[PDB]
Amino acid sequence: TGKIVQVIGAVVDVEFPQDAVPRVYDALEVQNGNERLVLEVQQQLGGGIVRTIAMGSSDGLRRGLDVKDLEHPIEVPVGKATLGRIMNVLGEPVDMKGEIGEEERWAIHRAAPSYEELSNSQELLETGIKVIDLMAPFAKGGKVGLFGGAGVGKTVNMMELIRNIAIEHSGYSVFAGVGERTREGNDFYHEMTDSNVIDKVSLVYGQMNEPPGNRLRVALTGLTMAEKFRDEGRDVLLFVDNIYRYTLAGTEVSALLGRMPSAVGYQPTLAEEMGVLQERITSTKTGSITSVQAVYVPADDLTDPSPATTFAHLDATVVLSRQIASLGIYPAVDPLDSTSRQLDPLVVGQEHYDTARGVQSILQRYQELKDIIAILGMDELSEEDKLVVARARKIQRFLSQPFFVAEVFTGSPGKYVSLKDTIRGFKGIMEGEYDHLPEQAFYMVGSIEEAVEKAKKL
Amino acid sequence: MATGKIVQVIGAVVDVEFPQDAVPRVYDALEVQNGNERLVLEVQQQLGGGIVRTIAMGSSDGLRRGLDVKDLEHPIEVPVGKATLGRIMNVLGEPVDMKGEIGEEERWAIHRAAPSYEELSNSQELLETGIKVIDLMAPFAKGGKVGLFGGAGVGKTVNMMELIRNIAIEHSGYSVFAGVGERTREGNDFYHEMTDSNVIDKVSLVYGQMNEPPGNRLRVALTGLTMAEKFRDEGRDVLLFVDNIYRYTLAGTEVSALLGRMPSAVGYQPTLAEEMGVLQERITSTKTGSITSVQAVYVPADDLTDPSPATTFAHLDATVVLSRQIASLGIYPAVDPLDSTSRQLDPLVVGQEHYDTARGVQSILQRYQELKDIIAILGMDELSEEDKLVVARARKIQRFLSQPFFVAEVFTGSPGKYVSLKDTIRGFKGIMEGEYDHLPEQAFYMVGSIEEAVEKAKKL
Amino acid sequence: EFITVARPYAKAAFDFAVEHQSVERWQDMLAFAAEVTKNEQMAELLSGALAPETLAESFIAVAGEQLDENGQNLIRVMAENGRLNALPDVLEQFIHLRAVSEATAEVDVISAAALSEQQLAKISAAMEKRLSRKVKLNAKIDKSVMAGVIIRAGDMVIDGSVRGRLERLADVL
Amino acid sequence: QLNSTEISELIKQRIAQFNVVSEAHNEGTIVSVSDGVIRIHGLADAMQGEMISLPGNRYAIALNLERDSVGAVVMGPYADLAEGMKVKATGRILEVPVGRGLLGRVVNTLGAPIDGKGPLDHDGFSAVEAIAPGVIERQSVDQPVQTGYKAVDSMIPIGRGQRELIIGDRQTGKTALAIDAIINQRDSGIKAIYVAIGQKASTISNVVRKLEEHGALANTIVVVATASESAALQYLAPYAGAAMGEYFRDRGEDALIIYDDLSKQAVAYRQISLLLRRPPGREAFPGDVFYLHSRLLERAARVNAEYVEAFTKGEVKGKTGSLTALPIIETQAGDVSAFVPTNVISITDGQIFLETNLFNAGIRPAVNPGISVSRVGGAAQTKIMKKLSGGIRTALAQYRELAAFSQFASDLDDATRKQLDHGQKVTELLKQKQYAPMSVAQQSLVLFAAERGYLADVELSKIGSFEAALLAYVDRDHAPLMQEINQTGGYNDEIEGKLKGILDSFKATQSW
Ligand SMILES: Nc1ncnc2c1ncn2[C@@H]1O[C@H](COP(=O)(O)OP(=O)(O)OP(=O)(O)O)[C@@H](O)[C@H]1O
Ligand SMILES: Nc1ncnc2c1ncn2[C@@H]1O[C@H](COP(=O)(O)OP(=O)(O)OP(=O)(O)O)[C@@H](O)[C@H]1O
Ligand SMILES: Nc1ncnc2c1ncn2[C@@H]1O[C@H](COP(=O)(O)OP(=O)(O)O)[C@@H](O)[C@H]1O
Ligand SMILES: [Mg+2]
Ligand SMILES: [Mg+2]
Ligand SMILES: [Mg+2]
Repeated sequence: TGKIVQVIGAVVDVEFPQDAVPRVYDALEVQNGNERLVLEVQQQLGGGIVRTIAMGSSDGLRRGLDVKDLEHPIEVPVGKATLGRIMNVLGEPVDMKGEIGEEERWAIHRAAPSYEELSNSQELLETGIKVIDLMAPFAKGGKVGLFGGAGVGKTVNMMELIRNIAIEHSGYSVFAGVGERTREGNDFYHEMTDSNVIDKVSLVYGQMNEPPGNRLRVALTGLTMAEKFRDEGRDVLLFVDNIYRYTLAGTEVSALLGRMPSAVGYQPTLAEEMGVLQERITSTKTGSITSVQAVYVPADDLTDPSPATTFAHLDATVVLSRQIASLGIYPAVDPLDSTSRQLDPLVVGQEHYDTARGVQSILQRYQELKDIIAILGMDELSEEDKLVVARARKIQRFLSQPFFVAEVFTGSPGKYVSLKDTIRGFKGIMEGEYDHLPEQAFYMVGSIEEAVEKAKKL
Repeated sequence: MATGKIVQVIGAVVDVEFPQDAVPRVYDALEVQNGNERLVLEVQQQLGGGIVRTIAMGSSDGLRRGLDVKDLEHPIEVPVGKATLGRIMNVLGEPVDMKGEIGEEERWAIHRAAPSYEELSNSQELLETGIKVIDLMAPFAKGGKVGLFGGAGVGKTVNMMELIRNIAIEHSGYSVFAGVGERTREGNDFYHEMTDSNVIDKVSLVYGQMNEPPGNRLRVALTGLTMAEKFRDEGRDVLLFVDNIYRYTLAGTEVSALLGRMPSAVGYQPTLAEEMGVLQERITSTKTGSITSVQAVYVPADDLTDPSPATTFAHLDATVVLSRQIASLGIYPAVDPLDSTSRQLDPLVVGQEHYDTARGVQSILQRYQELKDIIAILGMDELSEEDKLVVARARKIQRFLSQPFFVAEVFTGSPGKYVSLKDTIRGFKGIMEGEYDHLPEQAFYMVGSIEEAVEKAKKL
Repeated sequence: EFITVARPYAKAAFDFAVEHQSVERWQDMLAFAAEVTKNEQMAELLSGALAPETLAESFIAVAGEQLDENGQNLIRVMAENGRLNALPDVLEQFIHLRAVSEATAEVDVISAAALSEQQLAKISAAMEKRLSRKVKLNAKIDKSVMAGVIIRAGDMVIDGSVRGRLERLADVL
Repeated sequence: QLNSTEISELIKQRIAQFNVVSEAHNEGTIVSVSDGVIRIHGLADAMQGEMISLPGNRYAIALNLERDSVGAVVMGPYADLAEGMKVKATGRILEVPVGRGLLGRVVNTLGAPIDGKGPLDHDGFSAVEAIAPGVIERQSVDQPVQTGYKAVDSMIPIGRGQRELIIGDRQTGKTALAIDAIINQRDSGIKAIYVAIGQKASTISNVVRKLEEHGALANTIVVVATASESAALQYLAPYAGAAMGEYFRDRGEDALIIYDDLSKQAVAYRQISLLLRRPPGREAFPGDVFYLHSRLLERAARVNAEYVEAFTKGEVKGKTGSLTALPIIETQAGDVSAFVPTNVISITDGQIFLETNLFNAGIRPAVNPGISVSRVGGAAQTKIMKKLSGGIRTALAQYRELAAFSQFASDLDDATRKQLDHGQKVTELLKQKQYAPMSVAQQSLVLFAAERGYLADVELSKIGSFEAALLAYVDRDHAPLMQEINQTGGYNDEIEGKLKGILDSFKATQSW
């Protein structure tokens, strides 16, 4: 009932009769040779013209192809039947298993929960990694964001979180692969199936080889599923492989939609595109979603508008840095920028707060001494500035930790450190009771015991 | 009758169409009824057949397409002369002090040409501010322009107020104050200061405040300058105080974006230098009379290097550049002696004593700045004795610049101090040659006179 | 070039002409409008920056033997938007729309030899098999083909020339 | 070469009859829908800035009046709209519910209740866009606004009717400082307004929870424009809060408005502008972004009693009203050179600079004394605080300079040593924990102890315990004097002698 009239990259314009024009975000459908193609409506132009993004390959489209108007949004399988399976942006099964036996389908475009429906919790949810818990404690039902440039460990850290959190979590989980490597997803799927935990995880994949529309709308689909499991009254774990790609897909599409560029070539609606997605991944009085989001930062620029606006939408933000990874120190968390809304004396107790602030004070002073150390060397420092430098270096090394998922790289056995152990260790180091060990003794050891033991081995 | 119709309304820019015979001229003024209120428009460009692009001199809300517009066949004209003294007026020359009609006898147009080259005058009569650093490093003539360059919160308003107190009371003549993009609170403070000082009846005030539309703020300065020119052509000597020239250019930038002018460097309008020059050239002293001008200029981010501060430097006779760094260290006034100067600082004009004293101070301070960086690496331990004498002299000289203002007693508790040119030349020569290092460093600080410096040392 | 801005006016004028069935008369009206646009003294005026009302009424005074209610009102709309130079293209697209509606097509036949009437007859019949529209054949004679016939139904082209067969063979080797 | 919404059936309508009938100029039709901006054909009588009614119960604001088009921004969920829908222009500019009954409520920018506590009991409606009081209608600011933080109330005074910028990077305590300032007005007679632009909803829930634990919520209005709401609602959210603040100002009462992330408003106006295809400027912001914040912040005023009598038609005599503004701005790694920070720094009466290097070294709240300034001056302080605070500001700046100089020199001189270890101790003294605001008596007492050299022999780590012990000792033994200072702020030789006696007796008889 409609005809294609322009084809610009991933964007397709379709003409409809004046009485039949589609609504915004309705799904259209086209025969592209022997393939079926879905188009999602973005804008209504004058005169029955409607402008859309192809949810698939734009190659092979002529002008004048007939387009069919499906009078509903993109709707995806939902609920207990979507569990243990891998799916397309359009909700299609991508594993070679059969049909998904879904009882219900939901549209991926939804309104956010009301302010009256929200909920708050102070419950500390322990994560094994020593640095994250001490510096930035993360509570159940909140948002956590891992910020980092290219190749600094924000995927691997999330796999350690998946391992450690799954120890004390019983319910279902959803994983959204947005514009990332296919191999990471394939490896993940086979790790899940070989450990028989796959029966509890639902997976959506929109990886980086797919055209812009798929990568743009795949995130919304994953939120639809996580919201179903929330609305059943459960508690849900939602992992997003890379939220940066979602904004970048909008950038890739934006100029073709006929919109003037903003700031560093970004779409003018960037803040609203990020907000409209972020406000519906939240807890409610019926159920709660706990979420970890990897946040790629371009060119290591933490002031870029996309990472900058992402910071405001998170409870705990862990900031990784290339300078620390280059020194061998993994996990490469920067303690002077990683923060949490939960690091309060009331929430974590006065010891948990005093130790963290002592660690930060010591490290911050280490930074200010680096310029005089750079020009003149250490021998011109004051006699207790030397002691500050020694303790700061020990602290920097003890933040490092062996991971069970890094045995494939380090070869060293992995370590889990509970809260009543790491704050004891750092408090002792700050008070100097373990000051006599050498710096190397603290590298890649789990607990203070393993450090003194390693010092016995020199 | 009204002969034109509005065809577009975009922000402060109003499009008006007239029959092709009667198209108003550039900088003409038009009038339209916005709801119950009369709104004045100023013509900026003639584009196509019968259409003029115009700037609104009031709030744009409530304007419709198709409203009738009347072409007043002249530029905006404002009341000038004796009837404006003691009154506050807006860009249009209407009274905003709620004391009634102005009662003028003459009205002049705010757009006019500059004085001819043949008509200019040269004179170098020095004027005394009573402020050490200004009298020392940037002496004023009469009839010149004085720029006070500074970023946010460095003392432009306090210096302008102290300068108003010192110069105006002694002036024995009329003055004009122009508030361009000025804070309403500070305008009220100045008005009440002038009436409590019982000097208001020799000053005319024009205010266009920050909240006002771009058209109002853009043309306010020209209104005040037209009043100053009226007093000049009567043959008088007048003071013109302009509270910030930067927002003239900035209103021009906001306007320029929507006028369809293609943007320029740093986002400024193409016409920036032209607009500045058309304003500044009118502010001169001619063979018939003299305008003396004091101007504050906002330098964004203390950059001092972006086009608006750069272009304004060329026009001024006396330059005082307040620095955030000196103010932050707590020293007022924040004048930087290494970037501030006046074209009156000529040994012929000021005399040998004054000139060689001021130039000696500047030389000392530059040597200090050079030593200061490597003092951090060397302490004073590895510096030499020749350095130690120079640093002592420089440090105490810098403190001797600091003066308490009669305006600033509110901030300080200490009384304002007054220092004569001969006195401060004596004092700076006194540390130059007498080298009275007998006295602690704070004895030079905020004391004012040389005698009070030594007496402060005698007390401690 | 006004190829893209001519379409709305061509389509709207054609629909209105169809509702009142005087399509042929509308085509005459537009032909007259297109020829006045080519005049030396008018093509100077149309480029000047006169207000649309004055310019339009000068054109309307010149444009006698048009219908005040409909044709001259099309002139008014085009004057408002400053598009009177689109008339020589609006005319061509109006004629195209008419050809589409009348299910009739115009095609060119090209050969080095002047074609015999029987050849043209069989060509017309075959083309009316290929094309649903009836066909008006246009005879063009060009030594380029050297032999054979070039069929040119606008963008759709069937090449039957020896030279085409030869320069196609040259790239096979 | 481009089309301009000249399309087939509209052209055919004009072909049938060029001088199309008057019909109603009141109404028109949507011709395009995208990203929350709609283009409307018709509406010959639509005024610039007018509300346009849409199907359902929704509205748009007419921002561009062009040659046979109106550009309008939709104030809600737009994606349900469609081409060909009829729209009618009202006669109305945007207005919001206003009154005393809004205290303790959480509302959206249209004033609709969002907390679920039921309908409002407002006192009529007020225009969202309004002109500020003129030069002759102001009065000088002289009364204080007590923040409760030692550093702010001493070195950076805030008075009734002041506009004080709070500026710093992400996660630097800006929100916490502002909201603690709201909490300190719990028993001050100043009404408080907190307007949140572009923040995530659960953060607003969390701050309302903290405001409800303390007694402050029953004295404040919360206006919310979450990150999911349209850019028009975020852009208009500050002005609605200002229109609610002006209710108290125009009736001889005091109000404190806390605009939160005025930067997240500027982004919104930019989105509207670039979607409306207006000429872009520096960092792609619209040219008229200065005018936005300039005409918002200039509403914060103190108005003389004659204006209050003229407005209230003589019902309230002899009382000045006030509205105090505390805008919040976020810096990209502290670069003041950015366009929005430089504009808002140009507009306001002062700056409180919050630094991450100070926040990371334990100096919380992290106000930088060297670069933070207040234009009002000590004229907005009680006189006891004025005396003591004067010295503090200069002492801190000079201490920083001396610290750098004397540390890399690795050196000592006697008076410099004394100055340096007095500055370190007062710098340690201005640190303060969250949700613990101090009354003026406590502040003046501690500042008296600092200024008069009683800390000269206390070791640096014991300064905090010294402060706690002193406040507890004084709160049991000398409460009438604390009540007197809290009630009057006066300063006499009697007050100085009593404070001297308190410090002497404490430092002799107590321990910390
Ligand atoms: N704990 C660790 N110990 C050692 N190496 C580590 C550790 N964590 C991460 N790495 C290193 O980081 C590499 C990449 O990990 P990861 O995929 O998490 O990075 P990333 O920043 O998310 O990259 P990308 O955006 O390209 O996917 C690993 O192959 C490994 O070399
Ligand atoms: N005086 C204080 N003592 C201790 N912690 C404080 C203090 N003031 C603020 N904080 C803490 O600072 C953290 C950040 O608070 P806040 O959200 O107000 O910062 P911000 O600079 O406004 O951040 P953003 O712009 O991201 O919202 C919180 O954990 C809060 O508890
Ligand atoms: N001579 C001075 N004495 C004391 N304070 C001053 C002096 N000059 C400037 N200040 C300080 O500067 C601020 C006001 O300066 P002002 O001139 O109003 O700002 P601007 O320079 O931006 O116009 C206040 O903190 C005021 O105390
Ligand atoms: Mg990875
Ligand atoms: Mg000022
Ligand atoms: Mg905050």
